[PDB]
Amino acid sequence: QTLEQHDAMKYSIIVAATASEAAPLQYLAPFTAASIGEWFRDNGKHALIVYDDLSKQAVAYRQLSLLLRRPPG
Amino acid sequence: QTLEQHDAMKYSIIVAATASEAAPLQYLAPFTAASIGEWFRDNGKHALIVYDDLSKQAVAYRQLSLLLRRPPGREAYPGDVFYLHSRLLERAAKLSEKEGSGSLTALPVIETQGGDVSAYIPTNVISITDGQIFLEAELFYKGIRP
Amino acid sequence: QGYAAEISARRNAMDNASKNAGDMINRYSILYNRTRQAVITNELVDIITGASS
Amino acid sequence: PITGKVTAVIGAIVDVHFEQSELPAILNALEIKTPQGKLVLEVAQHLGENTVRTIAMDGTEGLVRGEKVLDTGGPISVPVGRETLGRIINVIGEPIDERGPIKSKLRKPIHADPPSFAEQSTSAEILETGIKVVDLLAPYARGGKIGLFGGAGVGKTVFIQELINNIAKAHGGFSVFTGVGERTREGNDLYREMKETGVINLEGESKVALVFGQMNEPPGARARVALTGLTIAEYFRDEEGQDVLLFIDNIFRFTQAGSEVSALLGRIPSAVGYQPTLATDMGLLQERITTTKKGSVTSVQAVYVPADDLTDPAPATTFAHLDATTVLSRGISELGIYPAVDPLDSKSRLLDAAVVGQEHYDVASKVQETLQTYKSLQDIIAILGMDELSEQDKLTVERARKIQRFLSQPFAVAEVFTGIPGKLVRLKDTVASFKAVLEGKYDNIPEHAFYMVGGIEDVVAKAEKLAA
Amino acid sequence: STPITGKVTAVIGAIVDVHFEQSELPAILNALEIKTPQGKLVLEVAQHLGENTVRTIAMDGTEGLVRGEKVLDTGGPISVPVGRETLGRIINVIGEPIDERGPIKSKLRKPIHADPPSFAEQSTSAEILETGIKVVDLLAPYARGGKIGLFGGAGVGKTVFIQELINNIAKAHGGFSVFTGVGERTREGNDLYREMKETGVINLEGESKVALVFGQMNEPPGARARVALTGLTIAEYFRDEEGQDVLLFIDNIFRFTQAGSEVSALLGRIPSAVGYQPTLATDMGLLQERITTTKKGSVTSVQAVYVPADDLTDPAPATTFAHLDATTVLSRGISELGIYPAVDPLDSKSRLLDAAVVGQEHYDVASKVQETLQTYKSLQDIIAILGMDELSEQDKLTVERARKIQRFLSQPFAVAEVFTGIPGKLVRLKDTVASFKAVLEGKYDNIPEHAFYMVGGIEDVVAKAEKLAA
Amino acid sequence: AEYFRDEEGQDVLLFIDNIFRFTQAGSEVSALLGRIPSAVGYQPTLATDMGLLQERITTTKKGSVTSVQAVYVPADDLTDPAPATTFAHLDATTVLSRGISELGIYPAVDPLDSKSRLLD
Amino acid sequence: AINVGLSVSRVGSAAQVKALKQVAGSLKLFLAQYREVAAFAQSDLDASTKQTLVRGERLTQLLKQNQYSPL
Repeated sequence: QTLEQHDAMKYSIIVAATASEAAPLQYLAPFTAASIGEWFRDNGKHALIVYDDLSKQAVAYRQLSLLLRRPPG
Repeated sequence: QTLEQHDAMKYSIIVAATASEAAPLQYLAPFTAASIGEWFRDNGKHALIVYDDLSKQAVAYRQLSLLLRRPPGREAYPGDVFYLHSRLLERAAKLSEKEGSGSLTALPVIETQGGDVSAYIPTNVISITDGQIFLEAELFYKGIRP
Repeated sequence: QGYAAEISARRNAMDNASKNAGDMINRYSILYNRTRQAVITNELVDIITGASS
Repeated sequence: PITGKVTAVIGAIVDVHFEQSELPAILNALEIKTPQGKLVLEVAQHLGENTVRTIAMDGTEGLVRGEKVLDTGGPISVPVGRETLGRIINVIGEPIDERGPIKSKLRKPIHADPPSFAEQSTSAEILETGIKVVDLLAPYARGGKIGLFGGAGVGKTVFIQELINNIAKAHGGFSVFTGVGERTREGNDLYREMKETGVINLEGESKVALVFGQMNEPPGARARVALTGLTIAEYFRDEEGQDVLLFIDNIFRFTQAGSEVSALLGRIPSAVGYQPTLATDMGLLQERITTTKKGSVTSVQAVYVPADDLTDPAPATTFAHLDATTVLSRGISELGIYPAVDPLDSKSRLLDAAVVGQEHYDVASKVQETLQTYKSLQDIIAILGMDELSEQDKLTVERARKIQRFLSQPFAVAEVFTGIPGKLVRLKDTVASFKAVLEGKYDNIPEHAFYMVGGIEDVVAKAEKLAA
Repeated sequence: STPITGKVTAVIGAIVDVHFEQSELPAILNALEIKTPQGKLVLEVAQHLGENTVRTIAMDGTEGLVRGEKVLDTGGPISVPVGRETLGRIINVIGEPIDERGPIKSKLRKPIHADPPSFAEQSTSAEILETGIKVVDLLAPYARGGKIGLFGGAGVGKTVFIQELINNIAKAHGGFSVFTGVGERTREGNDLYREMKETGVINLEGESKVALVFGQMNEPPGARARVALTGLTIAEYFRDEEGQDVLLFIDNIFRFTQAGSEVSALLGRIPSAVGYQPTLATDMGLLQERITTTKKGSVTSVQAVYVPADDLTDPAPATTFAHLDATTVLSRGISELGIYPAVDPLDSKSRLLDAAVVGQEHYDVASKVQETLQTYKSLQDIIAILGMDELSEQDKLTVERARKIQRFLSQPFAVAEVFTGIPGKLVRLKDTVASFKAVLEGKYDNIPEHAFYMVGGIEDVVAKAEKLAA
Repeated sequence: AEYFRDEEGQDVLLFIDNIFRFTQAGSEVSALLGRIPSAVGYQPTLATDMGLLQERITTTKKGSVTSVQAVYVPADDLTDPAPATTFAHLDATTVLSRGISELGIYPAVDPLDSKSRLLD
Repeated sequence: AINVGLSVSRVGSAAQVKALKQVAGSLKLFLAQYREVAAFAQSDLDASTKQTLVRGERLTQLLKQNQYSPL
């Protein structure tokens, strides 16, 4: 909404993977977004991507990793 | 090369297990070194055996145990590491005057990475030994080198 | 005159020290907390590897 | 529906093996007939081969492998409506208070999916109360999460009661006080107290509905009580379009109980000794709380710190979700100021220039600034002495002390104790008062004559009465 | 039918599994014996894993255990020898003599296990031990019935402390004793064995005043565990059937805790308290209850205890602190300062200290001491920063008496003639009470600090005032 | 390195940025491999593997391979097994902490955490 | 709200063209000169440190901006 008041929503993409949403959706959230960004990139065009916040992605993946018995750090 | 310069090789024996060489041979090097020392002891002669460092023997034995499936203990070291250190260190005995009074002397060494004394291995060695010759990092700086 | 300045001065110095030590109590408190949290996680993991094997 | 025999009873983890066709879906509610009442078990895995793995909501005792089980067809259904208010209900939606079966026209499941993207709080909203301190310096919002801090029995009860009272006047609304980690001795006292202060009436309808999750009921009954109160709130929001305020008790004991639920199911409890599915569970809980087009549930939640740490995983996950913090303390109460609110520790992320208009923000900044400057000055003003005050400096002292007293509400909940008629001071009227004090148009009115009054209107009276 | 044949199935260190035949029906706490070149390896059954297959702990070497080699079933726990003719001989963990003078004489035998005496059997203390060490005697004395514990780190003279008590107390009392060595070095055994042979506590004829039971650490972790159960059994025999007080001694009882921790993980029992056996409370509990005063004998143990990392807020010492009646705390610092022993004055505490049991005067004097030292320690902070001349005159005098008291803990020992070289002293309980009191009353602040350094009893304190003056 | 050392008879030199990566990837593959992860999370086959790589660029009589090995300190803990077993194969160090890098000090070498046996 | 004392840019540092070269050839190094003077002020009583101090204070005040209104 904030973007749509200031006239700028139409040149941005928003990807959502909320906290109510299942653990693989959050995990796969950054990798998918970057696929759209690469398509803009490889047409020689300039682009940007903000991955907010990757630490919560690390958490989303943690549950998966812990059940997959992969070492803890 | 320092020993050969100072002429200390004609009574010295060097037992070795370098890092590249296998974990079995790394475990086995203190215990095979013990025997060379014991021969002197038995005959009524004297020796002194430096076992530097035993903390890395524990890591050798850890690798060994976990890939034969012996459950990790406190800090991943197996629940019988103390038994290794105990059985080795006590072969630094003196004998009765029938046997000639020969004694193996031992100097074990524990190279500690953080300097934590609440780790399992450093504790384990302290009990076994009759004395401690604490060396500290700070005192190196202060101008006592070594 | 000197003795009065001295007793006044020690009040001033020692006040600034109360604040200086305080700034440092708060900094070592942040470390203390972080440090306890890591110990708890590292304790836990040892049990987990054991149960699992 | 389909029937099957209990094929395990390890811990409070009961697996039930069903006649071959299919198993219950996940999250469904199963009912066990036994001479221990009923035991409602909730499916949290499918082991395959028509077998399940469940968590318990009722103590696991008087079970035998071979007892017949029944599949309801979905989550545990709790009653909803306005015939359930002022009555205490446990996790299955049935009385603890023993006032006769708690039933209503409709029931709804404890687990629900959160509303669409379109139907979330998408623009700012303001939830008006009667307290000056909350409404100026931390504005309660609709679909807003405000995490309460401080202990119980120094003002905490008075604060909860007040807001329940304000809501009826403001909208016609309701509240549901949900107690997680509730002690049964304390629970009777809260229901009797809540009757006395006029927010629960022994004859028909009331305001707040009480949901208690005792500790002598398994970890799941502590966990699902939060969901049990939510369903009630939502019924008002969706089908009667009324705004609600949903309290939670301690969020440590929501965390404490969830760790057990994790560890037990097969999963690993690692997250510094707590569940790894913690964030995702708060995500489900606090994203069904929001402003829909017909109504809105707002949530006040309570933070309990594990050992005085704001750097732990459980405080941290909570602090991200929370949009304001209200900070009751005892120091304030001992200076005869009820609410117990700390205006120095009253903050919101919905206190902005564009969220409450420009005027509201800019008065709040000054009101904050006076009190901050008064504190800095006060350090050396006490030590140096109260006569080593500047002309400039004593201008800051004077303004602050006028503001400090003026905040107090002689409000209806704590009316008995001071003896002074109740007050509700609306958000617009809070802002307006603060404007005249800023320009010093009441520097003819003594400092102490701002004592126990609300809005601008109110302090006209006290000024006269002090002189008289 | 009970097979007398088992074939070994898995040697994985100390853990030895056996494959017994049809009908055996295994039972825990039995003893399996395997013929071996190193004698008879004893295995104490500590699990049956089902279908006639035990998982056992070894008490002897398994560096020569051959698989396929016949395993007899003996049944129950092993049986050691007890009597009065079992004194002043060195008895192995499997019950065999390593002092090599034919077999260890018998009348009767009992097993290394014993059930713990019931509530009805228990009875209170009424006798008061006097060690002859001035710090122990004033600020925490022991009483017969007690489970004394010598908590300290390393380098605080643990063996020497234990040695001192035998030099005095052991001769004195009318009873016999038992000395039990759990997991200790080959130097320490020999040091104990020579020193007390000479002192006549060990004699080649039986009916001595100590027993020796040496179990050592170059023997598998199970042996270190059941050296203790073996010595203890000699003491129960004294207590009940032969009706004599024992002044039991065990050394180091951490080797007993540490031993259980090693075979705990391997038996499948996942560690608890972080790196320790989950059965820590009950193994201790069983051990401690056997050592008590009942309807006849009073078996009052003195147990050495090792605090790891010099930190006593760690779970292994803390659990133990509860289990022991009359704790003392020792530390590196005090020992190095010249104050013998390294026992701390405020941290030596008994649950057997009452104001009536040790008498009112004694109690009042030891309390004054506890106060004066505690003021001294509060004042240390003030003295570091503020200086020593910004103390009140009452305070300055308390500093001064506390210094005199602090050096009044220092007494040399005979068995610490490897430190000072000045023989030991014997100090009577009444003499400690009277000389400390005198300092505190302000009538004996004419005496300097160094004349309380290196003294016995009262007579000594007077003698040292003269010597320094000249 | 071996090709230059032996065959071509040369004294070589060597730079590595970072050998922590070697250690860390091997820790990821170890669970899958059939191995029980040791204290912290690192692999149990760690010492043997690290030794071999640093003895494959050793001081031979045909060529002397001077190495500069950078191990990125994990989570600001330099006592952990990946940087610690590195010291075993070393005679000199110049230990760098971030704090001293940020204040405006390049090179970021701790002066109070450096030791050498190439100093006498 | 960015500290340039804690921020750095390695081989990512480039976005400075002539305009932003002349006017200051990186304002961040100078504002890590301010950090020193203000370190030991709370440095010199000499006009040099006080000139930097006076610049650094003015500059810190000048940064202050309003949220979601860029320039």
